[PDB]
Amino acid sequence: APQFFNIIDGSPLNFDDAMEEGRDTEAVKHFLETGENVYNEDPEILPEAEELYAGMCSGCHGHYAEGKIGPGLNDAYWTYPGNETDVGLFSTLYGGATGQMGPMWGSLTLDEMLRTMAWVRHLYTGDPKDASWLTDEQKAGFTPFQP
Amino acid sequence: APQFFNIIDGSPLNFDDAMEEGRDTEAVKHFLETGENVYNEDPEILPEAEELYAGMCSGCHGHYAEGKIGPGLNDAYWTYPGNETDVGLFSTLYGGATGQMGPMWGSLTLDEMLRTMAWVRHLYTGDPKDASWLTDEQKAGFTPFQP
Amino acid sequence: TDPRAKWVPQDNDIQACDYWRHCSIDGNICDCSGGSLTNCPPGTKLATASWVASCYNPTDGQSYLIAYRDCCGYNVSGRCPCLNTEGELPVYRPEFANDIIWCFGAEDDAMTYHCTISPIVGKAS
Amino acid sequence: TDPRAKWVPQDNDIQACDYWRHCSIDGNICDCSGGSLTNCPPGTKLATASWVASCYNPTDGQSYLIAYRDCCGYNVSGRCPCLNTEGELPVYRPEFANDIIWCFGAEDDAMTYHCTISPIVGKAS
Amino acid sequence: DKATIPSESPFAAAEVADGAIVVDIAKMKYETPELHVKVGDTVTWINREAMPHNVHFVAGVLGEAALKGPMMKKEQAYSLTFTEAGTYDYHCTPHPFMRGKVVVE
Amino acid sequence: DKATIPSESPFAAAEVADGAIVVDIAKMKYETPELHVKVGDTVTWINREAMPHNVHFVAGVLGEAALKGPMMKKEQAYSLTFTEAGTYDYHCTPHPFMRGKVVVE
Amino acid sequence: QGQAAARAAAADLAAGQDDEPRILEAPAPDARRVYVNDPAHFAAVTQQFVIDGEAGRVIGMIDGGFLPNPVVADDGSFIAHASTVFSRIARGERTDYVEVFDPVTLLPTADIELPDAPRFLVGTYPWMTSLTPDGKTLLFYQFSPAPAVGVVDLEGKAFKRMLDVPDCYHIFPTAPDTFFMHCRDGSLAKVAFGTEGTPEITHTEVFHPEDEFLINHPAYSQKAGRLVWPTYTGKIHQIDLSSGDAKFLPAVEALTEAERADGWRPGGWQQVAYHRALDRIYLLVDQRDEWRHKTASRFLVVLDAKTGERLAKFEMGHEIDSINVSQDEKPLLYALSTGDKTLYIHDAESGEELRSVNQLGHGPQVITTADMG
Amino acid sequence: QGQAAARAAAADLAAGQDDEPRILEAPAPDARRVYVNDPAHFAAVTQQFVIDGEAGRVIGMIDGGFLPNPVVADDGSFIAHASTVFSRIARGERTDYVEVFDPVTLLPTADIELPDAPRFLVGTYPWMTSLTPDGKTLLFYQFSPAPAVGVVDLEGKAFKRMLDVPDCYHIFPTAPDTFFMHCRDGSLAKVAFGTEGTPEITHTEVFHPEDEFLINHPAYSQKAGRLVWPTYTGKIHQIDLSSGDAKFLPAVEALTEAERADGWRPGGWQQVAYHRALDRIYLLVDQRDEWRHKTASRFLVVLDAKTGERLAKFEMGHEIDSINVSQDEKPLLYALSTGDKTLYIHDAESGEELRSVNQLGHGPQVITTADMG
Ligand code: HEC
Ligand code: HEC
Ligand SMILES: [Cu+2]
Ligand SMILES: [Cu+2]
Repeated sequence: APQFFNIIDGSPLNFDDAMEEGRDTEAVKHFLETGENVYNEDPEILPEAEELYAGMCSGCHGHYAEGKIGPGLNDAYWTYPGNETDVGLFSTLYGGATGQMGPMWGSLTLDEMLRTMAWVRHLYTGDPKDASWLTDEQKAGFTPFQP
Repeated sequence: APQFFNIIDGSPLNFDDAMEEGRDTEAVKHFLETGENVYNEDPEILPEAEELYAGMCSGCHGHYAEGKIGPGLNDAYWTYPGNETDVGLFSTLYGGATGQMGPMWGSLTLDEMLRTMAWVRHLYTGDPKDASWLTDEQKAGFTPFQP
Repeated sequence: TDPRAKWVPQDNDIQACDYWRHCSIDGNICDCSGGSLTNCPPGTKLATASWVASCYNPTDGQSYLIAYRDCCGYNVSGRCPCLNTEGELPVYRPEFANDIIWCFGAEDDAMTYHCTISPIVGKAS
Repeated sequence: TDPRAKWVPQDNDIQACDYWRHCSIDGNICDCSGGSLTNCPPGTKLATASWVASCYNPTDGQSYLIAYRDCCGYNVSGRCPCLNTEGELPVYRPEFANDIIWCFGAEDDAMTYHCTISPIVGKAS
Repeated sequence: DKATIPSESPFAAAEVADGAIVVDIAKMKYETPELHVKVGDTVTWINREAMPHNVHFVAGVLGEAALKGPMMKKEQAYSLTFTEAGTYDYHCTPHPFMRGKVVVE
Repeated sequence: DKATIPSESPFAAAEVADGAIVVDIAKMKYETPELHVKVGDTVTWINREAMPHNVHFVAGVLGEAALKGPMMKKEQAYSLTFTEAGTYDYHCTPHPFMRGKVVVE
Repeated sequence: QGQAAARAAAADLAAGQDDEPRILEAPAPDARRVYVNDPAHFAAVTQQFVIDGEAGRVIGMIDGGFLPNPVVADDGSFIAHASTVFSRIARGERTDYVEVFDPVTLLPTADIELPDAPRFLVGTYPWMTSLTPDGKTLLFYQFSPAPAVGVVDLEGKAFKRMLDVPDCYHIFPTAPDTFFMHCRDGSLAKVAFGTEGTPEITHTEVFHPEDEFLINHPAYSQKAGRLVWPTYTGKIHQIDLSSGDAKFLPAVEALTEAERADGWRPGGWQQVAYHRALDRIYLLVDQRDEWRHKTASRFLVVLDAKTGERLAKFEMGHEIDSINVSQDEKPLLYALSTGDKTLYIHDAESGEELRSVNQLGHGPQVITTADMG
Repeated sequence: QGQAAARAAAADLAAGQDDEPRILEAPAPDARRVYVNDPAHFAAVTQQFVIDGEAGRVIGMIDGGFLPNPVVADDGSFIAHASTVFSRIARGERTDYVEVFDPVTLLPTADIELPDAPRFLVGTYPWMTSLTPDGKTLLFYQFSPAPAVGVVDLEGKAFKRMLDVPDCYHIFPTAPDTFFMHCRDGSLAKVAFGTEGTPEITHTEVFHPEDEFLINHPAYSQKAGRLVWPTYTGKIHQIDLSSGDAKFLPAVEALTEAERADGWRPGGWQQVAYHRALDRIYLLVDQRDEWRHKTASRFLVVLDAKTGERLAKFEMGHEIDSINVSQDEKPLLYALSTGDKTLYIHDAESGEELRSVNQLGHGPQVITTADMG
């Protein structure tokens, strides 16, 4: 598929609404050209990522994205299949889903979105097999999340 | 033992109380000398015997001397052991037992007593083995009584 | 042994179906589940009522009258099961019939069959 | 066979403990007492609840998910008794545990175990 | 209740009182099947044969409850004293074709 | 009673209404464990895995009686329409460590 | 069976079909349906296996209590039993009851309490609880404290009353309100009730001496008014009740003189069967000591019922304890081995074994067939 | 036994003594008393045999209902069980109850109804119903509709209440008001109640990974606060609760490396036993495929509990399904063969078979001994 479309529908995501305040980075450039998010498992990133998650997401998805008002984000079943990938997970956050899960470009810079994705990806409790978003070395040091 | 004594006690039976009206017969002579009662199973006797029994005995012992107010006279158990024999059965009738089973010499001639004994002996339902009162030929034609 | 052959009693082992006091026993030897030859196991109720048999005692050569009383109020023991029918007669002759549950008279109307005991009640040669 | 050797499934005889859909069956094959492979005998109640297993079908080479539902409300059949534990896990993992009486959800709260059926609920290779 | 039980265990035959009211049990029967006695008398049964036998009155005859008496064995006895007047029917528990009756007048 | 049962048999996943209130059951859990809905809404559960699962409310939650729902198998669904407001807790009958809740406000 | 339902099952799959479990129904009652009861050696709970003798398939089962008495209506509209259960397995409060079951679904139709626990607990004798021929009344025997037969109305589903009877045993109903009993004295008693006080009772004459021992399992074909009643020697008494009164037919001898000289005698549990259409007698026999009458036996003799003519002698090959027959034109001879807990089904004509159904409880002893129409 | 009571019986007679039958009493409880339970393959009524392991004599029995949970007080003052019965054998109204029995007379002391039928019906796991160590309280597990343990006051003979518990299984009581459970997640939960609202619940850490499978029959010596818990491979976890808190001791390996290389694994029902005085572990083992864990096994390994030092390896000679030991100075190794329905009693030191008690129901599976004092 070519890259970025709204997951329920308005199809092409529109990047002219994003804040310029953070679309500059090597992470955002790399991901926009390749669909690969370099923050996954980045020990550097992960403490900001966890706070981005708690401020914006734990209300509905719970503390460890195990689910509360809205669904769990911590295993291999994704209501929208695309979310097995960072392109799709990104498309869910930029674009929005339905309900109270709206578009997130008006509160988060593009590079903050990829940092939050990496915390979602860190909260996964399945095993590195369906951890398709991880490279081999990232899989090799990945541990199923334990609260 | 010598012959005739009261079975509970006054021991010797006293034959001076008997009616003379029937002490004359060959049956009474034979029995008094030998203790053997020739009327047993005598087809000749047996219809008078049955009527002597019904008039005097069925009230208390029942119709077939199977028992009613007083005990059964039809099997091999005798409250007084002597009654397995005609000497003892005679001694019970002449002399009396206890209660309402009193002495019978004032209603029955000696030869009427031996006729009633033979009906009692005919009413037996055991088998010729304890039919010690019967000779071999009398045992040989003896049939356990059936009402 | 051949089940159909004649009964040869022994007087050496009471748990065996050919132990001489067991010539008309139906059910289970009480001694195999906590009783003795003449007594019920713990917890069972003793019946007063029984079928009987006359069993020849090969040791002293006399026949004895056995009163096969049941111990009742328990499901069957399932151990030492024997059926001997020496001198056993049809149900219309109840005093020598052994397919009847002889539990009558046992405390609290106990009527399930656990096992049979084999007391001697008198001689009968 | 040696009970300890590995399970070799067959797809030729359903009353046999090695019939392939029976790799984690505990109890009694329903077909042996009036049921089929997938249905309860007359008079028994069908549970909704089950332990499961993935059984390799030697004929078409796929593993299938078997849902071992019990037929309940009767004393055990006593015929075609099998215990297979392929991929069976301890009681703290209840979804693959087979010593549990899977009679939940059966009509009139029927909870005694009669037999187990072996319906296929989906593929799981 | 209409009968007192004097000894609740069978006792031996040769201990029955001098000239007592006695029913012998022999040849599978109650040899005096319709005894009459008075209010206050004690009946003793005595089993003359090897075959164990008892006396059993059912419920509502002597009392609220049935009295199944103890099994007697050869030459054992067992008594009952009738305190009310009436016809009391009984049979033998293992052998219910064996019957009798006490009539207390 | 506080819930109407719309179809009492599971029906197939690809027949769930366009944009319905849906709880997915996958990886041994109820993926949206605390759903909030309004009085009048229909919840549909859909079992995304092979392992059969159901929803079971016990007695006194939806009605006098417990509702054990039908077992769903892969890609089957099952709905309930809540007519009174309240927190209704449920678990899965073969697997009681699987729990959830509908909050009807 | 397996192979058959496996190539079925397997291919069901290669054709794509997934399974939607249900509770089956038993095939409608036919003449090949045979009932095996397992008294389980006096265990407190028992089973009855419903078998299709043709296919040799168990097609249902029923549970019961301590030492129950199975009954099958001849016309196939129900089966019932009188049973005993206790609140704590084998002790506690007793409940005696009759349950009636539908014969396609095996579900209970009536459950009727019998007051004061009056059933007689005996090794199972099929003729100690009996249906009257219209099927609306069940009669059962009570031995203690006094002989009596209770009357259960299966139609308004209730216990009616106990009938005082003399010292007589087994219940052979000949009409809605009449049945016969065999008495201690050797006579048969006829009991007519509906005579709403006490029944009207009549004795026939004594038909067998005190030392002739008639078995506990007589065969009775109620549609033929025929009672076939063996003795420990294989002498067969036959009584015909089809007039309403007992007519004593001639006693046939079932064993040849050479067999009685060589020590052949009947032995088993349900030792006799009577086919009514062919009017024939089958008897279980072997060589035995006099008093080994309850043991299994390895042969079967067949004789003409009218003449006493020996038709055949089968060599069964297993140790059989009970026999019975289907009541159709080409019948099966059902042979049950308590020790094998197996039912061998043989051709009654030739004695050839055709099928077996094993694993039939812990102690199976009684076979019951319906004489249909 | 026979011979002994025959020369006794026989001579009793030649000395003139006639028999006055009575109901016996069981000899007072000792350390050689061993209890065998026969679940009878899920039959609706079951038996428990009370055996004197020394003399190899069944000395009593008890009846129970469907799938009961036997419990023996360690000090020998009672035995009890929690049980299930039904008004019509296997269907009808359910009653779950606890009965308490005196251990000399075998008569019931209390019969306590558990409301709303809450017992868990599982193949029998000795630690799913448990006595607290003072013997005044029985706790039993409920699986559906939600994990819970009920509390039965055996002293005022009543059911008290159900305790909500997390997704944890088995009940190992360490004090009048505390017990441990092993949870789905791999942790142990400590439950303190008498905290009259909800209990106080604590988890230990996870002590075994998701793919290590601990068996359904752990051994627990309550007088030693010691839980010996094998895995499918024979790795033995041991937890010590004698402080009140779970301390995880070192995991010993029960099979040698060569045995695991040659395919030896534990298999059976009650696969482990722990002697407390000698502090030793006995494990049932044989060569088996990975997933043939419930099958009988022919060897027994003995190891020191502290070191993991293998002390002995017995060649049992029969197919054993469960083991357990008396808790005295010179102990017996009780080996039960479900298939033989026989209890072999061996010397625990040498493994030498000494006695056997056969004919022990239809499917015997559980052995229980009291650790006395
Ligand atoms: C509560 C008001 C929410 C907030 C804030 C966020 N999410 Fe959410 N999310 C919510 C709902 C009700 C739903 C369902 C929408 C639907 O159409 O079904 C979701 C869904 C998602 C998803 C999709 C899940 C899937 O399985 O595919 C994702 C990836 C997701 N939400 C992520 C997420 C993150 C990372 C958030 C913080 C930036 C976040 N959500 C906030 C409700 C709410
Ligand atoms: C009723 C008033 C009686 C009449 C008339 C007869 N008998 Fe009698 N008999 C009766 C009783 C109460 C007893 C018992 C006496 C006792 O001491 O126990 C008896 C006893 C006998 C006996 C003894 C029985 C025994 O088993 O040994 C015999 C032989 C006997 N009676 C015979 C008998 C005959 C033949 C009678 C007619 C001439 C007769 N009895 C009349 C009461 C009564
Ligand atoms: Cu008597
Ligand atoms: Cu589930």
